[PDB]
Amino acid sequence: RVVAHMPGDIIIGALFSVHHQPTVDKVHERKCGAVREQYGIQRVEAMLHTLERINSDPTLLPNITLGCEIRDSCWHSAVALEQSIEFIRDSLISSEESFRSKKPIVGVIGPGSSSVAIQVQNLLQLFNIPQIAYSATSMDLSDKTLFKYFMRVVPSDAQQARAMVDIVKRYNWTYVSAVHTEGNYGESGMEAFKDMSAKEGICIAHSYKIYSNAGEQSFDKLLKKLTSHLPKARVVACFCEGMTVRGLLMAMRRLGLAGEFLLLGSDGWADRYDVTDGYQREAVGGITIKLQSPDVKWFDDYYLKLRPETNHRNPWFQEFWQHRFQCRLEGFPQENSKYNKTCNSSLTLKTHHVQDSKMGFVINAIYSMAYGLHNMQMSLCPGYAGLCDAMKPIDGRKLLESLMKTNFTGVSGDTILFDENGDSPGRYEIMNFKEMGKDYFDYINVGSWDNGELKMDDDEVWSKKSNIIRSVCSEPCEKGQIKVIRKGEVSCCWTCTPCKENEYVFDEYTCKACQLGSWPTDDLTGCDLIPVQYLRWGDPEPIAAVVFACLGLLATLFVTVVFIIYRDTPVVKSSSRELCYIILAGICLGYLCTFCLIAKPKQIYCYLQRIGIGLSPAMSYSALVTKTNRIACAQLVIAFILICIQLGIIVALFIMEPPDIMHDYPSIREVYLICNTTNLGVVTPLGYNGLLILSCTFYAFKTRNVPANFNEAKYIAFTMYTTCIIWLAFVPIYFGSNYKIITMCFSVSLSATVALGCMFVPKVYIILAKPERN
Amino acid sequence: RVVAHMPGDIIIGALFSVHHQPTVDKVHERKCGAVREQYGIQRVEAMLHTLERINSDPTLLPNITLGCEIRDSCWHSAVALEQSIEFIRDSLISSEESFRSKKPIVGVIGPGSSSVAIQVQNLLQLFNIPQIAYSATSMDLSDKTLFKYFMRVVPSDAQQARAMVDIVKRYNWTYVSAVHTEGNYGESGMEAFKDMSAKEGICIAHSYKIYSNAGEQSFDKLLKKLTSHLPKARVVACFCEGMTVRGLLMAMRRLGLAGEFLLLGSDGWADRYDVTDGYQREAVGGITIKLQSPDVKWFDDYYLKLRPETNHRNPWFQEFWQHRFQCRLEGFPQENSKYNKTCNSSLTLKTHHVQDSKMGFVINAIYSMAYGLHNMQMSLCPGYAGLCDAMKPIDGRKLLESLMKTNFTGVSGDTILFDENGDSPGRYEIMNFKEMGKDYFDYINVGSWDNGELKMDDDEVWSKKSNIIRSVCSEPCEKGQIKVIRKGEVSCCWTCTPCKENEYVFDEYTCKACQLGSWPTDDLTGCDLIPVQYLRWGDPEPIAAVVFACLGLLATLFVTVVFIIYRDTPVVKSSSRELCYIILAGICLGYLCTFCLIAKPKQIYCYLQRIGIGLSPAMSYSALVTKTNRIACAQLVIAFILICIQLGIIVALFIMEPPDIMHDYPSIREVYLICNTTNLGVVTPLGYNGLLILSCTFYAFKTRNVPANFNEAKYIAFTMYTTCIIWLAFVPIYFGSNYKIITMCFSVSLSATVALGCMFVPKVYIILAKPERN
Ligand SMILES: *[C@@H]1O[C@H](CO)[C@@H](O)[C@H](O)[C@H]1NC(C)=O
Ligand SMILES: *[C@@H]1O[C@H](CO)[C@@H](O)[C@H](O)[C@H]1NC(C)=O
Ligand SMILES: *[C@@H]1O[C@H](CO)[C@@H](O)[C@H](O)[C@H]1NC(C)=O
Ligand SMILES: *[C@@H]1O[C@H](CO)[C@@H](O)[C@H](O)[C@H]1NC(C)=O
Repeated sequence: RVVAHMPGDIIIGALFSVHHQPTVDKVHERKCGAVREQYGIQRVEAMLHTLERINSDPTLLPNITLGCEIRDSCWHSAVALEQSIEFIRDSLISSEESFRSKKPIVGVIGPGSSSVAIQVQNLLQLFNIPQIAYSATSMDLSDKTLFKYFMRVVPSDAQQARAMVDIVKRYNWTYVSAVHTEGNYGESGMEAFKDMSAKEGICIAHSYKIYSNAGEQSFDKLLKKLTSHLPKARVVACFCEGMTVRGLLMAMRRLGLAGEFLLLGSDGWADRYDVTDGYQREAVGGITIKLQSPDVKWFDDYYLKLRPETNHRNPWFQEFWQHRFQCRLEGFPQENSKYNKTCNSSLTLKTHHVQDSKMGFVINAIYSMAYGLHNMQMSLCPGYAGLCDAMKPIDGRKLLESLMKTNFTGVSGDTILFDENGDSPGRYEIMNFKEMGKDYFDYINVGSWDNGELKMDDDEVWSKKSNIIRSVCSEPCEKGQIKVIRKGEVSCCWTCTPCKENEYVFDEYTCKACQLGSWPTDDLTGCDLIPVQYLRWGDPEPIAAVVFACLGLLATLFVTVVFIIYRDTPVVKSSSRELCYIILAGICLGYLCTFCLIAKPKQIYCYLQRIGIGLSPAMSYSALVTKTNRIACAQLVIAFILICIQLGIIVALFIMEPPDIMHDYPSIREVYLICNTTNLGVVTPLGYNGLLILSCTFYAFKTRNVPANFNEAKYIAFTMYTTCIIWLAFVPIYFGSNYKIITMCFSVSLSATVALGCMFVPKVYIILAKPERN
Repeated sequence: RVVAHMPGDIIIGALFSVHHQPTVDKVHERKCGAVREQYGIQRVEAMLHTLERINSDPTLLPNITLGCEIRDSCWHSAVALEQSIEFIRDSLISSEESFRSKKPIVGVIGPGSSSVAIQVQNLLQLFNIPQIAYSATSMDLSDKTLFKYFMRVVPSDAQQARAMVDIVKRYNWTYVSAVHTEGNYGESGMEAFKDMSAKEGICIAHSYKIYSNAGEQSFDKLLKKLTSHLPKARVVACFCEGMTVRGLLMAMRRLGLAGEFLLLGSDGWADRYDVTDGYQREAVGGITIKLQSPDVKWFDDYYLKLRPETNHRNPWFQEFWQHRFQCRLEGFPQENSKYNKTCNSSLTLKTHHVQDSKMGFVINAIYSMAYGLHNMQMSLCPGYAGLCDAMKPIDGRKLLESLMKTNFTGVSGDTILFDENGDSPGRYEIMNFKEMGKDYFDYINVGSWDNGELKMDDDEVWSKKSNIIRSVCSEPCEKGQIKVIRKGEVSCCWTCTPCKENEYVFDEYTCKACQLGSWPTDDLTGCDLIPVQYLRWGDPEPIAAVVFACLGLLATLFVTVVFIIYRDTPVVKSSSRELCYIILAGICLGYLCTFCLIAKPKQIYCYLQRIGIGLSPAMSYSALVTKTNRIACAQLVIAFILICIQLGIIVALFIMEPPDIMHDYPSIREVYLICNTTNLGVVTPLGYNGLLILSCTFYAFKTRNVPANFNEAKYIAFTMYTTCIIWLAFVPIYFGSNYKIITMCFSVSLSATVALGCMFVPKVYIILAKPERN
């Protein structure tokens, strides 16, 4: 086993993926693969020069030299576990005390794979050793109930899903499709995405849990299933890997459905143009995310000046010079005979210098542990250059307490701050694969994201407002009368359903209905009451009844001259001078019933309208049948008792029925203004009227041969044969249409006008028209 | 560091609590405590002699020597973790390859504490090393989703709670109280107990989460809160430790409430008479549980023959001889000067030989790994004495597969079988602290439990059937009429609520009600229909109507002699000979209405009863008013038309009302048998009868001065003044009580009998009684 070592006071180890992973036949022999350049030796020399800088910077840890013990991880779980066993036994022999030098391992950094770091944490919890990673992105590692000693200077995939939710939230897109690859990277990220999409109502058609190496027929079936949701969903969010997006683009070329689907993605194709290699006509318009990766000139100047004759601190730098430049440095102690060519002295290092994209994150973690130890020194050893007895030795409980509450500016100047879950906030970059002038598109920048701060250039993409259409299931309905209704599939496939004419829009998926006599406004906001009728205007239908009542009241005073002044003429002396007066008064009240009925409906006017309908034919017929019965001192008594019968009947009716003003409801849009007119109160005086008129007809048919009072009985019979038709035809016309005022003002005045013009007008025809018997 | 080592082919380590646990000032210096005799060196020598026996037994692993590497655990988590780091680096240097001997650690046994084994498993999962414990009882360790490489030859606390549920289930106890101490032993066991008690409806008053070192005032408050549930709950189940039970007994002595509470417990006071030390008057009757602990003579014979001059294999046996017998063996290499006295040569070892109670479980785990390796040898190296290339090397995946499906007989002969959770089933012992003849009680055996097999001696405890009363909230209710009802607190505090007289017991907490005309049986099982009345017996109330109808039918033929035979006498020649015949026929039908009404209600009999009630006074009165009107060829026509009027009326009634047989419901317990008798069908013939009788009375009052037919009109008027009272008083008596058959059979026959005896009997009084005008 090899180790790169730095001496010092506090030694902080690391696990870097120097070699490639071993195969299935090397899991027991631990034969690691070839040396990985970017993830490996670059991070090693970066940590070496970073601790050389931190030992040379007296701002933090002034009289404390921070050494290191760099051991390989080989990208595999078991080898990293073996080197962590080496770390912990070095810590234990330092605690207890050939190679008697002690080295208490305090912290350790790495490795890259989250599937390996999740194994390393289960070893490091037991030993009070905190560990800060730089490439683990799995969100289950945030659970410090299980993973207490795991901290990250990188954001999780949950904050990738957060930004993927936020960019859709900014673009007002609701019914979208989203796929994800199999594994802990895809599944957890899609779970966080669908958990945060429900906070904005963003619908998901169907998640397609595809595999990392699915077949071309399987990818074509997934593309057909995605097209089955089109055109209702256009944006496809793939929290997935780069080979997933490459297989989807292979399916888009093999299906020929390019230029339609919008492909949102995670950092699997962040700068990976090899995913869109040769697929630039199909990949256009896609939006991905990427961590901010600034290039640090510190490691550049510290790394381009390295030579194998100088860099003897790294025990595999000479092997890296041997294998990576494919030459045989025979003077080097790592002189391998596998390379046939020799190493020239002018063989430079600046050729193809492409450093790690995650280079700044390693230095961020190193400075995180550095300022954590500086906070420990400032908290426990106040005003001291080195370390006092409170830091002799150092366990990880108060070290975790110090690292949890740290804050500084990194190599990018980023304010590195740790939450309660021990995670740095996300600071991403947003790009587009927009087409250039020629047929060569690139991942061009369209802005960035930082913890909610979503700086975007909407004018950059589509070059206008003519974007991809809003991926939504239901359009917004016509909110004046039509309302939405859920079908039962998603929260955005609403159905534009109109509501009733008496139902206003109250809820977003329901209409409340107005009550009887109420109907909504023009915006379906509330309700409005329909107005009622005053029933007194120049309306041509009741004005005939008004003119007819005026003619009756004029004819009353026309008749009233030739017997009140002529009260001594023997034509009227033999006639009944009180009974005909009572009959004329009843006819006058029957004329006044027209004015009492066609008026304003009030608490007194309805009672004054309803008191006369029973009485005015009754007192007109009572004196008539009283005079008819005698065909010697009860002449004003029998008719008075017959009037008092109907008086008692109408008083007993009005005791049971108080005067009320109701509203007739012929429909939902018409509200009238009626009185307290019940069927009992209609029929009960009609029964007494029918009892009077049949007895009067039976008496007139018997006494129709009385010539007295200048043919009085003939005129009586001629009046009664007309009234027996009128008071019989009154019933169906009143019980038919809604003319309960109009027919009432017509027919009662008509009956009184007949009882005038066929009884009293022929009685004065031999008086006024014939002045011989005035 | 020290280690006890056995050479061999397959080396299986162990972690035994040899020393006592270090203090708070020795967690960094690892200064372990004094040597623990029972849990420590006894288990060490047991494993040494057990592997010596297994190497000498050619039944399993014939040409394989099973060595060991015994390292201390010191009862503390960190020291056991350090020695496990030593184990895994020994495994790694054996995998890779001064002291160049390799030793691949395959399995490891222990330690005792579950709180330490839960730390050791998080280290051993990462390395494919299975581990079998012998004292860990925590039930969260059964979760092999998290704890895949942890197996037990001991049952969990869940199977303690299972037996504590089962003994209560056998004793039919429902509303009990249960307390538990704080910690993972008490809390998980109480959670499993309350989870399994809900499978039997066993109520729990309130769990009292007390602490291990609660105050005496706190224990008195807990005792008062437990007495607050008394006497409704008597048995107290304490899945707790021994100091908990000792504190509860201190509270019982300080409160003086002894001799009442039943104390069920776990193995915290299994053989711990120090809990009940001096508390034997208060602790009587309590039931605890204990694992079966047989004494193995193998370790006895292998351990009593040990000497420090011989046992040089154990590197701390000489220190155990130094400290445990408090003498200074100066010739021994562990000659400590702390002991002033010297070691005699006759100083024996058999004095106070009290071995471990869990001694057999260690040997069970050793034989479990032995037969697992034997199953591996039989599965991978068939017919081979040693090990083939399939067992070179050996990881723990297929070793776990072999250990999961093992079965053998242990040192006690117990069939050790592992479930899907990797746990041995429980095989307990049940004891009681029953009083002896003197005042010295002991933990006497009352049976055992083995995976459901609950062998108990009920005659042993209480010496009779007079036991502790069943701890229940509600007694079983009187199930004849009274039903239970839940109050809303527990599933056993039911309230004995009676139900209605028409409601039968259907549910255990609800009564279903019978319908109208139905009422339950004597056991409230279903419903029963009430019988109806036939209304024809020797009942004294309708038999008067029957005798009266017979007298009427006799008087009909009494009258029918003196005018049918005497059809030429001029007394009856001037009288109406057809009209009086029609009247007599109507009286005969009115007499027949009594027989038609008081009969069996059928579809024809109800119609025949209801056809005559309208017709029989109508045809009797029609000829009467027809003869009365003439006071010349329509004499049989006018009365016929008046009969046909009522005929048409009753046909129009029976068209609207078909003949139906209904059931009168005067109450919920009485169902009668009536016909289709509606109020319309009652009033409508009564109106025609009233129209007839008033016209007949008005005609008789005018024609009461007609002396013809030997004073006929006087008898007519005298009949009519009686019928005007009868047919007017018929209405309230019929509209009052439930005599709709009785009054109908009375009054119609009474009216016909009056119309006979005041009209025709005086008409024949001058015929039969006076034979001069026969
Ligand atoms: C919703 O997002 C679209 C994105 O193109 C934008 O044009 C529109 O103005 C947004 N709606 C509102 C109300 O801002
Ligand atoms: C880190 O953040 C906290 C709160 O956000 C602030 O009080 C502190 O000053 C910051 N650290 C530095 C070095 O500014
Ligand atoms: C428990 O209940 C069963 C059910 O009837 C009964 O047979 C048994 O005798 C009961 N046991 C005791 C101890 O009451
Ligand atoms: C162990 O149990 C299984 C099933 O219960 C049985 O088939 C097997 O024979 C048993 N082992 C022995 C040694 O009897």
